[PDB]
Amino acid sequence: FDIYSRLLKERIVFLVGPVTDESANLVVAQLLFLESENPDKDIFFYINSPGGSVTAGMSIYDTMNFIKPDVSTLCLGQAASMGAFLLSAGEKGKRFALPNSRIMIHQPLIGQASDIEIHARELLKIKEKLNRLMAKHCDRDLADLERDTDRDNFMSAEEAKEYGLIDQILENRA
Amino acid sequence: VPTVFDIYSRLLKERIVFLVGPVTDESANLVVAQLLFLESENPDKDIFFYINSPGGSVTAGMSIYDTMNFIKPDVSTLCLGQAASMGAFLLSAGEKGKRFALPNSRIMIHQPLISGQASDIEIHARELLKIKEKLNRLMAKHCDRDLADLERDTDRDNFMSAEEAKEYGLIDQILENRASL
Amino acid sequence: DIYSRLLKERIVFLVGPVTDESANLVVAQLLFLESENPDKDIFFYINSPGGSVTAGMSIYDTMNFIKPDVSTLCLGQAASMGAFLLSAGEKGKRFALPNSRIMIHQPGQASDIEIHARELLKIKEKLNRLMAKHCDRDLADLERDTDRDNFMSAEEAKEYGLIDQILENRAS
Amino acid sequence: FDIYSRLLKERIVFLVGPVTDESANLVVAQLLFLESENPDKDIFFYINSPGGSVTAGMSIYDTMNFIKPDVSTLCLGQAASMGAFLLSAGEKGKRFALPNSRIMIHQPLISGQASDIEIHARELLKIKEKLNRLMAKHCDRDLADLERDTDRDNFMSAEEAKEYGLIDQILENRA
Amino acid sequence: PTVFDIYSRLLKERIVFLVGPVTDESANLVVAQLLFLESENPDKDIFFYINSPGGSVTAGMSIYDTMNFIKPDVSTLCLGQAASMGAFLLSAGEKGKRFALPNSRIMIHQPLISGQASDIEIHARELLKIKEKLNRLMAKHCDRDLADLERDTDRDNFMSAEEAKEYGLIDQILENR
Amino acid sequence: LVPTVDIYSRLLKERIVFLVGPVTDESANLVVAQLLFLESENPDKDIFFYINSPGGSVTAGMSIYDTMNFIKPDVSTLCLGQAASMGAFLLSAGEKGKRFALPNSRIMIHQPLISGQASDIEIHARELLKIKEKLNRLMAKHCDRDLADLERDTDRDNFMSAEEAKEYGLIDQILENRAS
Amino acid sequence: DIYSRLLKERIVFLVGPVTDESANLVVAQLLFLESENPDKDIFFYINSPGGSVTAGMSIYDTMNFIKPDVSTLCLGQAASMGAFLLSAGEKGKRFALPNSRIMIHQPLISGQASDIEIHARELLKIKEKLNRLMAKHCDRDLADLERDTDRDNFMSAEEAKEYGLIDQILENRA
Amino acid sequence: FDIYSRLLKERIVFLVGPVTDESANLVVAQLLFLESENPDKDIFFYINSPGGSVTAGMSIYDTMNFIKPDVSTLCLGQAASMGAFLLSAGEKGKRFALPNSRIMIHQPLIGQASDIEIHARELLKIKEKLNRLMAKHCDRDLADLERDTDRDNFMSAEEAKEYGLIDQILEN
Amino acid sequence: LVPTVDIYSRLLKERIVFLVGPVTDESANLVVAQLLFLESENPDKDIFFYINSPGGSVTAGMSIYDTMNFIKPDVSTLCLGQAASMGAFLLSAGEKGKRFALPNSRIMIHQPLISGQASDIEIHARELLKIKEKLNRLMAKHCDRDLADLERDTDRDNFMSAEEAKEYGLIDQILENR
Amino acid sequence: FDIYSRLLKERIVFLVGPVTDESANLVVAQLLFLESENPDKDIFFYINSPGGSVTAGMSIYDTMNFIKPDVSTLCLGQAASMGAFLLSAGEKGKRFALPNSRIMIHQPLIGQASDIEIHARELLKIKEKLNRLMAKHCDRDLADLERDTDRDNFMSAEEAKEYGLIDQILENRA
Ligand SMILES: *[B]([O])([O])[C]([C][C]([C])[C])[N]C(=O)[C]([C][C]([C])[C])[N]C(=O)C1=[C][C]=C(O[C])[C]=C1Cl
Ligand SMILES: *[B]([O])([O])[C]([C][C]([C])[C])[N]C(=O)[C]([C][C]([C])[C])[N]C(=O)C1=[C][C]=C(O[C])[C]=C1Cl
Ligand SMILES: *[B]([O])([O])[C]([C][C]([C])[C])[N]C(=O)[C]([C][C]([C])[C])[N]C(=O)C1=[C][C]=C(O[C])[C]=C1Cl
Ligand SMILES: *[B]([O])([O])[C]([C][C]([C])[C])[N]C(=O)[C]([C][C]([C])[C])[N]C(=O)C1=[C][C]=C(O[C])[C]=C1Cl
Ligand SMILES: *[B]([O])([O])[C]([C][C]([C])[C])[N]C(=O)[C]([C][C]([C])[C])[N]C(=O)C1=[C][C]=C(O[C])[C]=C1Cl
Ligand SMILES: *[B]([O])([O])[C]([C][C]([C])[C])[N]C(=O)[C]([C][C]([C])[C])[N]C(=O)C1=[C][C]=C(O[C])[C]=C1Cl
Ligand SMILES: *[B]([O])([O])[C]([C][C]([C])[C])[N]C(=O)[C]([C][C]([C])[C])[N]C(=O)C1=[C][C]=C(O[C])[C]=C1Cl
Ligand SMILES: *[B]([O])([O])[C]([C][C]([C])[C])[N]C(=O)[C]([C][C]([C])[C])[N]C(=O)C1=[C][C]=C(O[C])[C]=C1Cl
Ligand SMILES: *[B]([O])([O])[C]([C][C]([C])[C])[N]C(=O)[C]([C][C]([C])[C])[N]C(=O)C1=[C][C]=C(O[C])[C]=C1Cl
Ligand SMILES: COc1ccc(C(=O)N[C@@H](CC(C)C)C(=O)N[C@@H](CC(C)C)B(O)O)c(Cl)c1
Repeated sequence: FDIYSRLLKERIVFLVGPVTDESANLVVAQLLFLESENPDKDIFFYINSPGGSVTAGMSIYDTMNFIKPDVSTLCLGQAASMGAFLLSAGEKGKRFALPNSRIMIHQPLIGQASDIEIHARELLKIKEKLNRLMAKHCDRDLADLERDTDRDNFMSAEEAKEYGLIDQILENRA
Repeated sequence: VPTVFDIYSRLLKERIVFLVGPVTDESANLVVAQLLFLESENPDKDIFFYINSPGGSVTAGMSIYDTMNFIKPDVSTLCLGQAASMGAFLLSAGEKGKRFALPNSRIMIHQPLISGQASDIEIHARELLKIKEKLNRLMAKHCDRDLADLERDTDRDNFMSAEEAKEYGLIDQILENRASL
Repeated sequence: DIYSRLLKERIVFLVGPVTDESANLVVAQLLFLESENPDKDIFFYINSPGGSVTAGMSIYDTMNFIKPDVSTLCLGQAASMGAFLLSAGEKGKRFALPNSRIMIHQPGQASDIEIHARELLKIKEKLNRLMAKHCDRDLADLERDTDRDNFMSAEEAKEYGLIDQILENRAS
Repeated sequence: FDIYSRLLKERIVFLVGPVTDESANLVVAQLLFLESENPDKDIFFYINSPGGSVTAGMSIYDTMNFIKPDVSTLCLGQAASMGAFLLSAGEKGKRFALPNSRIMIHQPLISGQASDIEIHARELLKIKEKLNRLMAKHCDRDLADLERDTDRDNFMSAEEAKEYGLIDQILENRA
Repeated sequence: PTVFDIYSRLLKERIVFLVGPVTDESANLVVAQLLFLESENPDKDIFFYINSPGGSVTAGMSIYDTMNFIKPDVSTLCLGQAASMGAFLLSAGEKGKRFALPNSRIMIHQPLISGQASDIEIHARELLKIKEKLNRLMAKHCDRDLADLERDTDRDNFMSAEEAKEYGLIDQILENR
Repeated sequence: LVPTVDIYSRLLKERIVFLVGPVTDESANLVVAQLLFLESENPDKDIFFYINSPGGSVTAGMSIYDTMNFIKPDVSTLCLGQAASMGAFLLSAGEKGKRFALPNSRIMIHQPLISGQASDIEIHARELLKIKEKLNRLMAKHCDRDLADLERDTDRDNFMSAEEAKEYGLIDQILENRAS
Repeated sequence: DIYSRLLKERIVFLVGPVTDESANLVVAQLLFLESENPDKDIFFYINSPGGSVTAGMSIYDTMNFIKPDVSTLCLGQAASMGAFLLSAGEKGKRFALPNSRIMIHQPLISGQASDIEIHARELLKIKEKLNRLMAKHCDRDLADLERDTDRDNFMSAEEAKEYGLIDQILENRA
Repeated sequence: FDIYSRLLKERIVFLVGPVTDESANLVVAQLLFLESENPDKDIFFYINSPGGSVTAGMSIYDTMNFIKPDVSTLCLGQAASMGAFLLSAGEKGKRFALPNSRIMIHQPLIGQASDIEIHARELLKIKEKLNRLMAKHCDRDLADLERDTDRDNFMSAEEAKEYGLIDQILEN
Repeated sequence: LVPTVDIYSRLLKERIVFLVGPVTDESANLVVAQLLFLESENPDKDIFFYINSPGGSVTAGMSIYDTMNFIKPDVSTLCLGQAASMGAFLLSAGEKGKRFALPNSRIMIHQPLISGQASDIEIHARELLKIKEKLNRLMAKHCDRDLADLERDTDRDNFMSAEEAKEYGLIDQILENR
Repeated sequence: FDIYSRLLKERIVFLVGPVTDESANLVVAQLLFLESENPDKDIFFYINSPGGSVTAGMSIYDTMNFIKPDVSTLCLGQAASMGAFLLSAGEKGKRFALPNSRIMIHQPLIGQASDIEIHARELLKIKEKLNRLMAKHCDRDLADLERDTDRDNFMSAEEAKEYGLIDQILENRA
C-alpha cells in the first residue's frame, strides 16, 4: 500500500496543488471512505493548495459538512483561495495551521452581451456567497469579508487565527 | 490512486459511481459499464451516482441516460460541485424521488451547443433543432413542469443554486448531512 | 492610384474589418473631403462585416460632425458595425445594391468584470438607441431584432428604415 | 479483474468511439474469446460508434457472421456510419436500439498521378456499392433505396431505423 | 513590370482582372476599377477577365451589382477557369458579350461553409436563402428554369467551353480575334 | 495602404496630428515629431491633436505630454472613438478651454499597469508607485480636481461618457458638429 | 527595372512556378505587347517546373488568342506545364538553349465518394485533353503521348527536338 | 520492495530535484510515516536539491520541527537555496554535508499598481522572515544574513561548517 | 508609415537627431550617419540629439559616444520620456552646458546586464568586468562625481527624476517651455 | 524482477547515459542498499556515460568512498567527462575498462555583472577542484591534468591505463 494508502489509515487526507475536478473528487472519495469505515473518528485534512475550481472546491466543502466524522483541517505550505476556504471550513475548534504557513483570501477571478451579463451576475453571486460563508467560518461581519477579500489578502497563521479563519497554531505535538 | 483495492473501487463496493469532469464517449461508457456492473451485482438495490460535471456530448450522455431507467436498479443521483448542461440533464434524469444536490452545488441548464454544402448544413442544423426540442421535452418531463418553461429558460445559460433547482424540479431534496433526512 | 482617383470623385471606401487604422483612415479621408469642399456630398462605400465599436464610433461622430452630407452605399454586405454605419448615412441618401445583405446583432477580479460587463451593457443600449433613431424605430424593437443575428435583404432593410432606397441601375 | 473483464464474464463487448484498426481488432478478439469460453450462448455487441475505417469494421463484420454464437447488437448513444452498419448486421431478430439512441447512414466520406487517383476512386465507388448492397440485405430493403438514402447523412431514430429494417426492436426497461 | 504597372496599362484598355479567390480585397479592387472606367468614359465597353476559383459570396456580389449599375456594358472573358463565383460573374456579363477561351473550364456547385442551436438555425436558414437566390439568378443568366439549376448544381458540375456556351453561361467561345 | 493626394501628410498642415492605437516609443515619437514640425512652420497657430488610442507605455505617453507643454502653439485635443488610460491622460492635457470630444467617444482612466531578485522587484515596484502618484497629481491638475478624487476614481477602470468626462474636468466641451 | 526594359524588346519571361498570379502577369504582358504592336513577334522565355493547369491554360489560350506569333525559348528547364507551354509557341519558332532540361508527365495532385467520382472523372478529362493538345503540338500520335507521359519523362534539348516539342536548339547567335 | 522503499524502511528520506508542492508533500508524508512508525528514532534526510518553491519548503520545515524524531540532514551533490534552508533546519548537532557537496544561499527571486504593491510587500516579508530564521539556525546576526544573501553566495562544505550552516562534514 | 511634408528627414534639416528605442547596430549606425552628415553640412552649428531609449548594446552605444566626441559641433542632448541604461549614458555624454530633459522624463542607470568551457567563461567575464568599470569611469567623469559614487549607485537599477538627474550631474538643466 | 534488479542482486549498479540528479541519486540509492544488504561484499559500478551534472556526479562520488565496500568501476563503451571521473573514482586497484571502450576528459563547460562574476568565479573553483581530484585519482602532476584538460582528450582503455584513470583492461573471463 503506497505511502498515502497507509497515511489514509490514520485518517489523514491530503490536498496538494490546485483544486481541480479530479483532485477535489479524489479528496471527496477519500472522505467518504474514511467515514464508511468509521463515521465517528475524526478525519484529518491536510491542505497545501493555491486554490482552484470553485465548483471543485465546493464538492469537497459540502462533503465535509455532509459526513458525520469531524473534519480537522491543517494548513501546511499554503492555503490560498479555495484552499484557504476549505481550511476555514473545518469543524470549529478543529482548524489549524503550521507556524510558518500562509493564508491568502481574495474575491474570485477569471458570447453575446446577454450571456456576458448572465455570467457576470452569476460571478458576483459567487463573490457574495463566498463572502458570506467565509464570514460564517470566521464569525465576522459580512462587511469584514467583502472589505478583506477585495484584493490579495495574505496572512501569517497568527493573522488567520486572530481573523478567526483557524482555531490554533501548532508548532508541534505539545 | 491510493490503494485500500483502490479508492474509487472501494467506493464502487458501496455502489458509488462517479462522473467527474465533462461528458465524453470515453467517460460516458465507463459510467455505463459501472452501472451495468452494479446491476449484474445487485439488480435490486439502489445505485448511487455522483455528478461533478460541466456537460458534454449529447449522444454520450444519452447512452448513460438509457442505461439508467432500462436497468431495474434505481439510480439515485447526487450533484456535487457542479452539474451543468448534460450533467444537469442526467441529474434530473435520476429515479424520481432520488435526485439530490448538496447545499452549495451549482446547476446550470442551456440549449445544445456546437463545437460543407448548403445541403449538409441544412441537414445537420435541422438535426440539432430536433435534438434541442427532444432535450427540452425530456427535461420538462424530469422537472415535472410544462415545456414552455424549458424552452424559455434554456435559451441562454440558466444557473441555479441547490434550492432553485429543487423548486424547478431538477432535484427533489437538498442534504446538509445525513441528519437532513 | 485607383482609390485616390475615386477619392477625387469624393468616394470613400470601407472594406472589411472596422479597425483603429482603417476607421481612422476613413476619418482622414472624411476630413480631407470637407477640407477640399465643405459643401459637396461625400459618398461612403461600405462592404464591411463589422468590427471594433469605438473604431466605428470615431467614424460615426465624424460623419455627423463634418459639414458635408455623407451618403452611404452598401455593396456585398454591411454587418454589425457595417450595418450601423450604413444606417448612419445622411437621411434620404442611404443606399444599397439589389443583392446586398444587411445584418444587425447585439455586441481580472470580479470587481473588474463587473465594471466591464456594466460597460458592455451601456454600449449595447447606446447602440440600440442610436440605431432606433436612425431607422426611426422603437428601442424595444431594436432590442428584440438585434438579440440574435438578424439577416435582411435590401427590401427588408428598407422597410425596417435602415436604408432609404435600393439602387438597381442609376435610375433612382 | 477490471470492470471490462468482469463485464466480459457477461459476454458483453463494446465498440466505443471511432473504428480504427486496433479498436476494431480488439472487438474481434473479444468476440473470439467468448466463442472459445462458450460457443453457444449469444454475444451481445454494444455499439456507441460514430463510424470510421471501413476495413477495420469489415474485420468485425466478417467476424460477427463467422463465429458460431449468435451476435446481438445494441445501439446506445449512437450508431453512425459504420457503427450503423455493424449494428445492422447483428444476428437477425437480435438487433436492438435503446429508446433515445441515434442512427445515421451515409455514403462514404474520405478526407498522386491521374492513374493513381483513377485506381483509388474506382476502388471507393466499388466500396460504396458493396456497402449499400449488404445494408439492403441487412434491412430487407431494396438496394436502390440504400443508394438513395445514403447520398447524404440520413439520420434516423431507433424507431425509424426499426422501420427501415436496420434494427428489430427498441428496449425501454428490463421487460 | 512598369509600363504605371502592367495592369494599369491594360486598364488604359478598359481591361479589368479577377485572378484568384474572390476576397473582399480583390472584390473591392475590381469594383474600384469598374467605377474608375465608368468615370473615365461611361459608354465604352469594359473588359472583365476572370480566372478565379470563387470565394466570398458577398464579396462577389459587390462586383455583380457594380456591373449592372455602371453604364458600361461589362463583357466577360473566362481564361483558365471560372469556378463557383467565377462562373457566376462570368455568366453575369452583358448578354451577347460573354466569352471563354477554348480550353477554359467552368464549374458550378452549390454554396459551402466551413455556437448555439438558435444561432446555427439562423445561419443555416440564411445559407438556404443564399442557395435559392443564387439558383434563381443563375437560372436567369443561363435562361434556364430554376429546377434545372437546382438539379445541375447539387454537387460539382464541371463544364467545357462547349458545355458552358450551351448552358447559356457564356455567349461565344473565342479561338482568336 | 494610405492613399496619396499621403492623406495624413495632407492633414498635417491643417495642423491636425493623429494618435491612433497603442502609445509606443515609435508612435509617440512620431507625434512628437509632427508637433515640432507644426511649431516650426508656425509657432503661433493652434495644433489639433486628435486621439483614438487605448493607451500604452507611460514614458512614451510622457513624450507627447511634455512636448505638448513645451511648444508655443496651443495643443487643442479631441477624442473620437476612445481615449483610454494614457490616451485619456493626454486628452485632459490639452490647452484648457480647447479639450473636446465627439458625442459617442469613450474615455476611461485607471491606475498604472504591468504585464528578478527581491531587491530588484523592490525597486521596480517603488518606481511604479512614484509613477502612480505622479499620474494622479498631474491628472488632478488637469481636471482641476482634488488628488484624492483621482486616487479614488482610478483604482479600477473608470469609463466616462463625454458628458461625464466633461463634468470631471478632463475635457472642456462636447462637439456634435461645427455649430458647437 | 531590367524586366520592363526587356519587355520593350518583346521578351516575356516565366520564372519559377506558374500560379494564378504569375500566369496572369504573363497573360497581361502578352496583351500589352499585342496592343502596343500586334504585328511583331513576342519572345516568351520559360524557365519553369510547371504548375496550375488552369493558370497554364490561361497562358496557352492567350498565346493562341493574340495576333503576334509567340516564339518560346527554354533556358534552364521547362517541366510538366512549362514544357507544355514551350511546345505551344508558334510552329517553327519553338527553341531551347543547348543545356536545357524538358520534362513531361501526366497530371497529379499532392470529400464524398459521389463528389470524389465527379472530381476523378474531371481529372481524367483534363489528362486526355492535355495529351491531345500536346500531341498536336508535337505532330505525334495521341497514344505516343499517353505512353510517354505515364511517368516523368526527361528530355535533353536534343531529345525535345526529336520528339516534336521544339524546332531549333540555339547554340550561339550564329 | 523497490530500492527507495527498501531504503525508506530504515528512516532514509530523499528530497531530490526541485522543491515543488508535490516533491515536498512526498517527503512530508514520509516524515509523518517514519514518526508513526517510531517518534523516538531519528530520521535521516538526504538532500540533493537546487531549491524550489518557498511554501513547499516551509511545509517540510515545519513538518521537520513539529514531529518528535530529530531530523538529521545530509547534503549530497548540492543543497541550494531552499535545499540549504531545510539542511540548516535539521536538528542542531545533526546537520551534515558530504566533502564535495556545495551549498548556496541567496535572497528570494521570482496586474495593476495596487496588486503589484501587495505582492511586493509579501515578498519583502518572506525575505525578512527567511533571513531571521537563517540568522538563528547559524548563530548569526540578522545583519549577516541580509548582507551575505544579497546575491548568490557559494559555500564549500567547510565554509558552511564555519557559518553555522551545518555541524560536520563527513569523509568515510 | 511616416508622413512626408518624410518628417524625420525634415527635422534633420533642423539638426534634430533622434534615438528612439533600443540601441542596436543598425539604429546606432543610423545615428552615426546623421552626426557625420550634419558635421559636414555645417560644423559650426549645434546638433540636437533627442533620446527616448531604454538602452541597448554597449559597442553600438560606444560608436555613438565616440562620434559625439569626435566631430566639431556641440552635441546637445535632450531626454524625452526615458533615457535608461545606455540612453542615459548618451544623454550624460552631451556637451557640458547643453544637456537637458523634459520635466516628466525619467532617467535610469545600472550596472551592465547580460542575457562554453570554463576558460572561455572566465575570459568573457573579465571583459564584462573591465566594461563595468570603464562605464563607471566615464559616467563619474560626465557627472563630475567621484568614481565610488557611481560604482555604488549602479549595482542595481537607480531610477531618477529630471531634478534628481540634474543633482547627480547627469544633465545641466530642465526645460518646461523655451 | 526486472533485469536490472536481478543483476543488482549480484551487486551490479549501472550508470548508463547522462548524469542527471535523478539518475545519479538512483545510483546513490543502489550503492546504499547494496551496503545494507552486505557491507563485506564489493560493488560493481558499470559506467557507459558521457557525463552530466557535475553536482550529481559529486553526489555519487562522495558516496563511493564513504560506504564501506570497495566500489569497483568498469568502463564499457565509453566514459566521458563525469562518467570518466567516476570511473577514475573506483577503488584504487579496481578500476577496469573493456578493450573497445574509451575515455574522454575535458574542462567544465556550459544576469547582472556582479552575478556573472560570482558564477564565473564559482565555475573556475569547480575546475580547480576537479583538476586536483583528478591528479589524485591518477597520481600525475596537476600541471599535466589541467594542461591535459584544456579541451577534449580522448583515450583508449590502454591510454587510460597508462594515464592512471583505470588499472586493468579485460579481454574475457580468463
Ligand atoms: B482561488 O484562487 O482557487 C479562487 C477561489 C476563491 C474565490 C476562494 N479561485 C477562483 O476564483 C477561480 C480562479 C482560478 C483559481 C480557477 N475562478 C473560477 O474557478 C471560475 C472560472 C470560470 C467561471 O465562470 C463563471 C467562474 C469561476 Cl468562479
Ligand atoms: B451541454 O454543454 O452538455 C450541451 C448539451 C445540453 C443541452 C444537454 N452540449 C452540446 O450541445 C454539444 C456542444 C459541445 C459543448 C460538445 N453539442 C453536440 O454535441 C452536437 C453536435 C452536433 C450536432 O448535430 C450535428 C448535435 C449536437 Cl447535440
Ligand atoms: B463512415 O464515416 O463509418 C464511413 C463508412 C460507412 C459508409 C460505412 N467512413 C469512410 O468511408 C472512411 C472515411 C473516414 C471518416 C475514415 N473512408 C475510408 O476509409 C476509405 C478510404 C480510401 C478508400 O479508397 C482509397 C476507400 C475508403 Cl472506404
Ligand atoms: B464558390 O465555392 O466560391 C461558392 C459560390 C457559389 C457557386 C455558391 N462560394 C460559397 O459558397 C461561399 C463559401 C466559400 C467561402 C467556400 N459561401 C459564403 O461565403 C457564405 C456562406 C454562408 C453565409 O451565411 C452565414 C454567408 C456567406 Cl458570404
Ligand atoms: B494605460 O493602460 O495606457 C496605462 C496608462 C495610465 C496608467 C495613465 N498604461 C500602463 O499602465 C502601461 C501598461 C503596459 C502595457 C506597459 N505601463 C507603463 O507604461 C509602465 C509601467 C511601469 C514602468 O516602470 C515600472 C514603466 C512603464 Cl513605461
Ligand atoms: B506539371 O508537374 O506542373 C503538371 C502539368 C501537367 C503537364 C502534368 N502539373 C499539374 O498537373 C498540376 C499539379 C501540381 C503541379 C499543381 N495539376 C493541377 O493544377 C490540377 C489538378 C487537378 C484538378 O482537378 C480538380 C485541377 C488542376 Cl488545375
Ligand atoms: B531558492 O531559488 O529555492 C529560493 C529560496 C531562498 C534561498 C530565497 N527560492 C525562492 O525564492 C522562490 C522563487 C522560485 C524558486 C520560484 N520564491 C517563491 O517561490 C515565492 C515568491 C514570492 C511569493 O509571493 C508572491 C510566493 C512564493 Cl511561493
Ligand atoms: B543597458 O541595459 O543599455 C546596458 C548599458 C549600461 C547601462 C551598463 N546595456 C547592456 O548591459 C547590454 C546588454 C543587452 C541588453 C544589450 N550589454 C552589452 O551590450 C555588452 C555586454 C558585455 C560585453 O562584453 C562581454 C559587450 C557588450 Cl556590447
Ligand atoms: B562533462 O561534460 O560531464 C563535464 C564534467 C567534467 C569532466 C568537467 N560536465 C560539466 O562540466 C558540467 C556542464 C554540463 C554537463 C551541464 N558543469 C556543470 O554542471 C555546472 C557548471 C557550473 C556550475 O556553477 C554555476 C554548476 C554546475 Cl552543476
Ligand atoms: C470592455 O468594453 C468593451 C467591450 C466591447 C468592445 C467591442 O469592441 N465590441 C465589439 C466586439 C468585437 C468586434 C471585438 C462589437 O460588439 N462589435 C459589433 C458591433 C455592434 C453591432 C454590437 B460587430 O461584431 O462589429 C469594446 Cl471596444 C470595449
